[PDB]
Amino acid sequence: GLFMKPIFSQARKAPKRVVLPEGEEARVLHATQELVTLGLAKPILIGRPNVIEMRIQKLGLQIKAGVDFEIVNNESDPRFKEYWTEYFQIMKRRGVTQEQAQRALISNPTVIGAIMVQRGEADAMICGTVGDYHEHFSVVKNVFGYRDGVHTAGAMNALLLPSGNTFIADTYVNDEPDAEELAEITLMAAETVRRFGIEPRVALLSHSNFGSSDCPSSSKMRQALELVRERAPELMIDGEMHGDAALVEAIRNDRMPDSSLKGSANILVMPNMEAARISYNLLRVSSSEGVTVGPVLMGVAKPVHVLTPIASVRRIVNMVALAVVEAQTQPL
Amino acid sequence: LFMKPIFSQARKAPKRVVLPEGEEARVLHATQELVTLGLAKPILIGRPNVIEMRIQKLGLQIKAGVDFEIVNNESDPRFKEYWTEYFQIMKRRGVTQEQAQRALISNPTVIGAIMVQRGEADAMICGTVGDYHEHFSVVKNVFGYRDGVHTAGAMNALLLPSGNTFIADTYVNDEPDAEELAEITLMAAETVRRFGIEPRVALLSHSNFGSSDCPSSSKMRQALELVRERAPELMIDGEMHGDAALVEAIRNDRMPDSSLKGSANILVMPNMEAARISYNLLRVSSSEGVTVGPVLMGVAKPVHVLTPIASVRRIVNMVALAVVEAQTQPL
Amino acid sequence: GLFMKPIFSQARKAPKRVVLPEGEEARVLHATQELVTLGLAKPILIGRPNVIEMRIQKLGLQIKAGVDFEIVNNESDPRFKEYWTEYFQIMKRRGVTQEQAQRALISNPTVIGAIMVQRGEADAMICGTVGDYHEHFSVVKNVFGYRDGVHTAGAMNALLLPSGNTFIADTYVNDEPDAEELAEITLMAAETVRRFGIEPRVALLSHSNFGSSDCPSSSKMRQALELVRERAPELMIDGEMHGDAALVEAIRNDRMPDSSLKGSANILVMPNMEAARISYNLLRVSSSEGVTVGPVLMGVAKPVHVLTPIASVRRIVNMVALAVVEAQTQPL
Amino acid sequence: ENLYFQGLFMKPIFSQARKAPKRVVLPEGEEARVLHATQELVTLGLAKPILIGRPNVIEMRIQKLGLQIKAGVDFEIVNNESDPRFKEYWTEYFQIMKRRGVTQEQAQRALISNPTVIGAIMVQRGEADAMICGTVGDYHEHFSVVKNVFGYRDGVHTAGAMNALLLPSGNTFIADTYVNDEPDAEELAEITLMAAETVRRFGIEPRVALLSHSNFGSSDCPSSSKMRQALELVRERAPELMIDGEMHGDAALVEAIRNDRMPDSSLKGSANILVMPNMEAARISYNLLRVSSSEGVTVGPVLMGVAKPVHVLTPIASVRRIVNMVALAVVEAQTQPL
Amino acid sequence: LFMKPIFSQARKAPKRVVLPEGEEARVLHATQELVTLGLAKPILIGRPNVIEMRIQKLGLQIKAGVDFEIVNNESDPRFKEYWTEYFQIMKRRGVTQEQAQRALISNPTVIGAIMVQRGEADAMICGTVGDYHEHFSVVKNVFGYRDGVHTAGAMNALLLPSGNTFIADTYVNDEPDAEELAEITLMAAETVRRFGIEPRVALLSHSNFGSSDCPSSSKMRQALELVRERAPELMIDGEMHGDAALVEAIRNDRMPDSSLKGSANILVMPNMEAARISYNLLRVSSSEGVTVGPVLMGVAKPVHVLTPIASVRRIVNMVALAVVEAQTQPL
Amino acid sequence: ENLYFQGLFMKPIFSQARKAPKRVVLPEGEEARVLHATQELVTLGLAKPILIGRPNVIEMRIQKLGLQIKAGVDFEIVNNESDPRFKEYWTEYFQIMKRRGVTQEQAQRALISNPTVIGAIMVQRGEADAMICGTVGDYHEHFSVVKNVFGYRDGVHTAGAMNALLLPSGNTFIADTYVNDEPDAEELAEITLMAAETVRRFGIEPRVALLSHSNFGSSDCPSSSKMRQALELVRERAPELMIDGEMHGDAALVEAIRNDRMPDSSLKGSANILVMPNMEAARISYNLLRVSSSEGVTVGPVLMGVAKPVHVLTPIASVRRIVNMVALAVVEAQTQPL
Repeated sequence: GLFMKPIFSQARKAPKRVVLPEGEEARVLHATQELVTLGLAKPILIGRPNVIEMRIQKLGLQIKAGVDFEIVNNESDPRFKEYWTEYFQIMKRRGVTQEQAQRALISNPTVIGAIMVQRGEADAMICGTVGDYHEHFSVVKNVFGYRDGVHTAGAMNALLLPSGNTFIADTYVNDEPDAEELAEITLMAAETVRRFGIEPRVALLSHSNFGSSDCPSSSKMRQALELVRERAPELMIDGEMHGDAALVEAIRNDRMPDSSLKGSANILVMPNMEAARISYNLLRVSSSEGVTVGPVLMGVAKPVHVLTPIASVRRIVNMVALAVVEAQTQPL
Repeated sequence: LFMKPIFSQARKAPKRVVLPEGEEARVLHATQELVTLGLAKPILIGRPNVIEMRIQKLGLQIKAGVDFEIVNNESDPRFKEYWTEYFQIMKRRGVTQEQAQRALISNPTVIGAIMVQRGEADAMICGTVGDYHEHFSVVKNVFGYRDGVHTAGAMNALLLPSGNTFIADTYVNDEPDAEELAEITLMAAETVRRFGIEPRVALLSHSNFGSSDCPSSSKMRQALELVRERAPELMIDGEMHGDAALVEAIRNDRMPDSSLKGSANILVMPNMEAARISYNLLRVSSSEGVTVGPVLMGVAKPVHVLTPIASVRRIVNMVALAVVEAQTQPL
Repeated sequence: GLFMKPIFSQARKAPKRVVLPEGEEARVLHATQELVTLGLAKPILIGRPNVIEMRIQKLGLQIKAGVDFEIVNNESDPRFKEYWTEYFQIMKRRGVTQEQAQRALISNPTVIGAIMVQRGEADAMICGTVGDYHEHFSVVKNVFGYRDGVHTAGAMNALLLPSGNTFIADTYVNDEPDAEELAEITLMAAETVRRFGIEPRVALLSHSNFGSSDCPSSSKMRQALELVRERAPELMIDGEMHGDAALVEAIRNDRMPDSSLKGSANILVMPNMEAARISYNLLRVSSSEGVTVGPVLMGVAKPVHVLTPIASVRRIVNMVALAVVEAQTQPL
Repeated sequence: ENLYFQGLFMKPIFSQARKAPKRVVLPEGEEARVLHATQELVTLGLAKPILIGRPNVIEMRIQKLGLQIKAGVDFEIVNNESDPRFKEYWTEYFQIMKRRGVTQEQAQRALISNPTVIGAIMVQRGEADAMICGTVGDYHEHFSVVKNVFGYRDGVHTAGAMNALLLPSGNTFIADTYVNDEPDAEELAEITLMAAETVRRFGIEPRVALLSHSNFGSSDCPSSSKMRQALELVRERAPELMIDGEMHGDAALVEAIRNDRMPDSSLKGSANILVMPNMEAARISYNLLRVSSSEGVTVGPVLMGVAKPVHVLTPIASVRRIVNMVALAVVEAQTQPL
Repeated sequence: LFMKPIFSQARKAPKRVVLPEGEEARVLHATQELVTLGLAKPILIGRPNVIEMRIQKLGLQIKAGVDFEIVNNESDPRFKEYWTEYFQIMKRRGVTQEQAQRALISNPTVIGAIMVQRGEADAMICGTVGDYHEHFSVVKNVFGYRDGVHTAGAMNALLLPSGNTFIADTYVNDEPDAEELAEITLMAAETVRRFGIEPRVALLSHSNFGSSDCPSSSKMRQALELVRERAPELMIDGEMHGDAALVEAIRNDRMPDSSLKGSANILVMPNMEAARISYNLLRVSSSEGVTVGPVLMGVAKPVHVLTPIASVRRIVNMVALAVVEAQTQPL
Repeated sequence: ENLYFQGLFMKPIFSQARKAPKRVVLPEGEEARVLHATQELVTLGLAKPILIGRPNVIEMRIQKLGLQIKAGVDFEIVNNESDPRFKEYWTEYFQIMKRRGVTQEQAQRALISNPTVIGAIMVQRGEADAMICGTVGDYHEHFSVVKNVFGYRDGVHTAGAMNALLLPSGNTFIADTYVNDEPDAEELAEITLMAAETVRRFGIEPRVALLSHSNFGSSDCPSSSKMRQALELVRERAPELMIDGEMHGDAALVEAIRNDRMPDSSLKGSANILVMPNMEAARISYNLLRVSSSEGVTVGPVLMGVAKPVHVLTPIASVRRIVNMVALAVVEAQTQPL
């Protein structure tokens, strides 16, 4: 994960305030300790100070409130009225009553952190250590919106594979994206990887090997590729192709000797989420050797990432680090 | 090697297997290895001169009419009996008498399927050249489905860190319905029993135990229900993440009392796209050699369609399976 | 050379009362004179007696309202209440108010005729010398309904091609019938020709020659065949095939040597009404020799036929004759 | 003029091919019917024929039929199982079809077992001027090779087939009978203009009718509307062209019938181009009309909208047609394709 | 009453109004009131025999030829020009010369519409007999939509406790799309301006400001975006419950910033079912009474289609309304 | 009579409740309207209330409202933030929802953070007899939990909500108003039966009318047939029930209007049950009638089909409605759920 090394360095240059809504989690508190020691961020945890301070003394951590990290009590906070008032303003015509907004800013810590970032009291947020992705992504898309020039959002997960470090298409946001949606995700994935210091080498995957099937999926991947070629004529990309051809140049030269994709692709764009998560899932527990980033959320208008319940202390740290560099420039 | 049981069972009662790509370097290399180990009595299709010429250039010992039989796709007296039968089958399916005559000359798979169907051959291994669907169409049209089975499915094996693993459907159905997934699961489960392995099925989806209400997840859950009634004894559970299927520790944190115990060795997927991309990426990233694949299930005669990038070992293994399949009953 | 000869003969032996809703039409008055002269039917015209008796003079005809043909005055009749009350009893829950039913039985002669036939004050009806086919058909379907065992209606037209007398269905009712509707039409058409004393030899037509295409139009014909063979294993039928394969034995014998169909098919069943009408219209004015019958309505539970506005004086006489025989026997 | 009379419209076509014969490939060069046509083609001096097939099987059949055409003297034979330009051919076919589900291995086989691909590649390379194929097989087997290898003409995004009949009212053309199962409003409008300009070249005035069971708006079916839309698009791009619809077949062919329903119809006399809603109505109508008309046919199926002069025919196509469609294809190599 | 400024403007310039149903009793009472109050110059249609025969039995004082004209549907010297213009309009819409000829004898609404198109009349009031859509078909076909509009809509009035309330669309479109609703809304607002009332619109749904995601509540939200874009001056809000539309305090608790002030007077409905059922149940329940409805909007001539149960008062009120449309422009 | 009178049909419900008071869970225990309602319930001896919320906040309000009810004495408070049954509660919820996208982690959050789940589990376990909820938020927010935990009654595969208006015609009920958006023929049939059984329990003769914008066939929507197909199912399933349709609202409520259209309808006098084709037409009709009538509501929304005595209310519910709906829910527990 050498690509995380430059991010740790950039984050320490200008540490940013990062909200962590699940502040009573053992994995989150450990990461808060590491982030303070590394000096990459100024952590803001959300929860009951009774449960936070106690579990800190059960795990033996030096971090203390008011000094190393800020605590926001979801059950009591002078900023409550200013928060539910802003959430209502944003969701009043989206099914949220003043009462529904109030309950949210008390028992939904993801909404509290999102509103903090939206107000400007926080510069970034890392959530999803507990729950389901859409429980948290719904809130982030609703409060922050998309960034100028994008009408879709996607998630990218990375795996260290024998062939190299590989990234996978929307693994958690869109179930069956359309050609235009896939095109935007492809550009956002490529832009994200260039920002990690790596050259983007993109493969659009299918069971169709360069036109061998006419199913709507293979057909949508082919449409996606031209849209990408029109908008990014200098980006290394080719498809649609088999997985094996994306990773092994040899297998690809026998099928498309003059494929503009050189070497072994580092970015793999999938046609549907079922193919992406199952591949990502099966690869991680079998063919991978130490993930670094993921799930990387691209296209939201604020620096934010939703994670998964199995997210390790190293991932939370790495994703916070990434989100700080995100807050220094422009959201991914 | 889980193949040994297969090779040994083959060796005891070897059966006639048609290899329609008789002129292929790989098929000749395989024919010699099959005859040395006494696994199958091979029949190759192609030009006898071209086969005998290439047997020489490759330094091979097998000789025709002695170790193997050749069927000249251009010159054979049975030509009239073959196109006549393929026409009887395909006359209402857009195949004319004239098209049926071209078919039994320039399509080795049709020749090879009509052979198996007439009992002049017991099994067939094809696909080392061309598109999977090109060959499968012939196979399905000529042989039809087994009794009680209304769908076909392909299954590929892998040696992953979690042990042997099978993925379906990988080549026949793009978006199989619940009944099709229920039929593929039962077929796959019994196929794995014949290899001498306890079948441990996991139906997969991005959805983890009711987490998503997309049509794919429902499809898998309706599929689980149909498989429960039909096989109360089969170890199966879902719909779940791939990670929970292979790693018990992860599954126990989500669903402690899942009827799936240990690691799942059969992974039934929602769509071909998921099945192949998963397989393709795991095959090159978890290199541990090759065994079986793509194993065809639910066809009335012993037959398997393969890939152009198939190796000599795979052809030898799949022929060996096809022989055991010719004995006993089709998978 | 008249296949109508057997039909007329049987009509003349026991004439039946036939309603002609377009009683004021020139062609219908001519047809009544001819029908009375040939003693085939006891006619019942509908319209203003003032206007019927006037143009019977102007056309120098020798028929009278006393005995020759009974007249039903639509603007005045002592059976008015009983009619609209019956028409309302049928259509009360089908969108027709009492007021709408009272107008129908004054200024819709096809509805008057339909109710008359339903009440048994007439045995058969011929209509559609004016207006659109469905205006008249929907009235006939509503009041009469389908025959027992039948769940659809169909029109059949006749041509003299070189191959012989040749019938086409469905030409006017179902615009795109399903496999089940085609199956019933085929069986109705076979018995209609069998009743004309002709061997029914059926071809289901398509642009697909025995499976050359897998369009949902040709599949429909393939399924219609199965359904027909189960229900009438004696009937001579085959399909789906080209029109040239249906009519020329050599073209078919070369493609399908064991075809159950022999010589020329004399019933051409069509996948859609577009194919049906365009074929007939083009054939009727190109293979123009002469025809006596059509459009022959089938599946309606009373002896009724809807004609076109271009129907000749003989066509009306012919169809009236045919209608008399179903009345004597059972409806087509 | 010559629209009422039999095959007169094809005298200029023979006159123009005789003046400058072009090279025409006949992929099914081992078919008895094709061999007879080559002879008459050589005899009438209409085209320099190029057959694809096994040289032995062709000659054996030339002597068996009693033909005096001689290999290397009257025509050229391209051996499908042997040719020194075999590598150059599969190389160009692969470059066309690499992204369309054809491997390098599959490309090689096609240029040895598919004579229509061999022939298409010949014409695309300029080693032949035209091709006449599909005397054996299915129209779409051949057409999809034609389309893939050649593409459409400029300003055209759909191809169409047109078949001629000699009905009592005169020479009449029907489209689309073989390429599009259900064409959309745009596709129909393109086919119409192609059919119109094809009939112009035959030295006949195009009189188009859009056919339907809907007589000028008597049904609001999806097909009826498509035709009304097609009519507007045609009147936009070709306001000089005589066309009306949508109408019954009888009204299109018989002026008297039409005048009763639409006196002011901009269609005058009898229509000679019948454009239909779907391939089902198109082929059932032609098929029945061809066997029920007593007069014979000359051209069909005329492929329109492809960037090289090519026609795919039917297995029941007579020896005379093969000659008349080659003659047409030669005039098409000179001049422009359609 | 808001009919007084209308009744007044009618007396200024009484115009020619075709009442197709001249043989009906309710239309005959109404035409007497029209000449007495001097609102329109009636042109009734039907058999002059049964008109005078019924004028007497009803006991009326209207002199045929002096007070009102009779156009005999059976015998008229303009017949040939009438079916020709109708044929010129419906020639390509499946109407033959024979059907046109029968239409201009047997369909009074077609006679009426052609008179208005010809200029020989100024407005028409019909629908006192038969289905709404029978008459609308004719009216839509002959006249078409007015400039800038591709949608027609009917609008009924109530007197609820909040005041004069209008509901659309109740008689023309079963399922209007977002753009159709957007157009109906702007027509309904202008019509209500012409009555002298300020348009205060609510787009109704079982969804309250985003609480549901069904395609019909999404349609209403999309319809609002369209009206706000095109007509920023119009007081509108939605989608909301009917109670939120008519009770300031219920709306203020859910949407305090709402651009809608007081109780809405225009209730725009997602479909004809929700509209008619609401109107039907409120009419019988709210009681009181109204002088207008159904008001047709979007058509290129002064025309209005009524219902068979329309009172003698309505025909006079709608005729007067039509006379004002005859001056000025069509609603 | 129970019909045509204000709140008279309710007297037996209070009468019956007083005899055997049951324990009813009020998940919104911190709401003033629920605290007022709790006082009235204790004073009139209708039920043993169990509130849910922060025992601290609740106690401040019982005072800031100057009420006499006391915790542990006149009513019981279940602390959402801390309970000695929390383990078996999240466990029993997990068992129900483990294959419906709920992790053990997600369950634990919910039995602390969602009062309606705590309430649902209490009633299910048998620690409570009934539940009245939905005084805050969206209807479906509460119904989805109620459906998940309790499921349907035997021989019922659909839930339905019914509101009541005193219209000039008399007490009139409308369904479905809050559960199904586009219910099918089968669902409308089960809703009609449940609506009738509920109206009978109130001691009123059920007179049903299936409503449409079609008057007996005037229109062939999918909606019109839906109502016509629902009529067939109901007539077979319950010949005793007075019903007819599809018809306009006016015809439903006013005999003279119905007699003119359909002289011999099965429906006599005035309909008291109006069954609606879609939730859109149902809620809009009710909402506009509730505000335009001068007569107050007594019951609504009455949930039907659930296997436990439960009712989801609106946030605009008055203290009296809650008190009424709790009494109805007590009598359901003493008997069989609706």
